[PDB]
Amino acid sequence: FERTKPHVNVGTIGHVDHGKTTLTAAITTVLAKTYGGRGITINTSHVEYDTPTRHYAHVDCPGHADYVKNMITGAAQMDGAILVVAATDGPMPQTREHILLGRQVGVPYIIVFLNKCDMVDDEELLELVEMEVRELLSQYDFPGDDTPIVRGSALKALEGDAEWEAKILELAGFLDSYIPEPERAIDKPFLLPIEDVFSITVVTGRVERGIIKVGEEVEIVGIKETQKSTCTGVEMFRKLLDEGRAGENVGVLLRGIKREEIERGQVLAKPGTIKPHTKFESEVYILSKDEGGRHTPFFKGYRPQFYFRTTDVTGTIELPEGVEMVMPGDNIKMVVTLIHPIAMDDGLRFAIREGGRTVGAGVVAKVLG
Amino acid sequence: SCNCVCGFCCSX
Ligand SMILES: Nc1nc2c(ncn2[C@@H]2O[C@H](COP(=O)(O)OP(=O)(O)O)[C@@H](O)[C@H]2O)c(=O)[nH]1
Ligand SMILES: [Mg+2]
Repeated sequence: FERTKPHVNVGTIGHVDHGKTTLTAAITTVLAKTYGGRGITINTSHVEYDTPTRHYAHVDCPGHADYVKNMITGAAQMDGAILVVAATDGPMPQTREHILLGRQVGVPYIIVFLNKCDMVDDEELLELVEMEVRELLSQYDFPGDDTPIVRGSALKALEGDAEWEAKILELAGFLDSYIPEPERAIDKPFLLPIEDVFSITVVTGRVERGIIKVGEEVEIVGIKETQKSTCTGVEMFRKLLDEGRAGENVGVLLRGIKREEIERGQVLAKPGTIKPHTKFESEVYILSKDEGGRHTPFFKGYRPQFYFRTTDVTGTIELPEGVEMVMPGDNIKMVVTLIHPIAMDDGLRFAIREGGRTVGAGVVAKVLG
Repeated sequence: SCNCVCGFCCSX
């Protein structure tokens, strides 16, 4: 059964010292007792726990900087987040920044854990904090009014008090009931980032999403004008395949396409499912000097290289209103204009590079054209 | 194609 069981990626977000680590431990301990069991520096805490129906892979990060970095890069992948808010502080600057980051990076669900309720015996105070959380969530397009808010005490639950452990079970209940099963890679529209191209035209790469089948139509998206072709075959390790599946490195014979019609950065895709774009809004983290990043701020007019899947594409940037420069270590909303179009949807990751050096990482937030 | 144990390659 545990083999057939769905896997869900979750994580604790929220202001420093609000109880994310304590809650992460209270979740593992209560569920264990109740049911049983690139050049960027990634600082994380990974734990796994189970409910009768689901398997959860849970990420917790030490500092705010780790959340920014981990959420943007995709190291802290979340199908749903648990926003931890201490009743004693109420929402704080990182509570807001974590919700905003969650929106930009595409965290699709947020459940709230109103923490340190053992410290606050005031119903008016608790409703005031819930009110502020829901307004902050709605502000960032999350359904604030319909979001589950569990009132609890991660510490008292971690200390063994059953009345408070009952709140951890309530939170787990919402992980189960509120976060839907994530859409599997194999069920998403076919997508293959092109690595190598050969004449025999065979295009190779890892099938990122869906399935490619002999006889089906495919689109060559990115760089130049979109080309449609039919798949004439799929090969892997010299053995002919009937179809190519997500996660596999395969080769695809394309009918009537000549080697010169294929460029680097192009993708193979199910017709009409991905479009090329030169302009987009993104959330970007710029590496600190201590992470082997830039030493000085950059200004508008900075023309770095944007690495999308297989190739670098030159681009120009637009900074937010009232933002003159970007310091190493900063994370900002960046509007990018590339020289050649790239096939992209929201949630697409890229590296920002200067030569053969990663100076930043980003995620496409909004595709513009 | 062209591969055989773990890298990009192909045929068709
Ligand atoms: N009174 C009380 N203290 C808590 C609770 N949860 C966490 N703490 C305390 O709050 C502090 C910070 O908690 P921690 O989990 O490390 O916060 P994080 O920075 O969000 O991960 C520690 O001293 C915890 O013992 C709670 O429900 N009640
Ligand atoms: Mg912590």
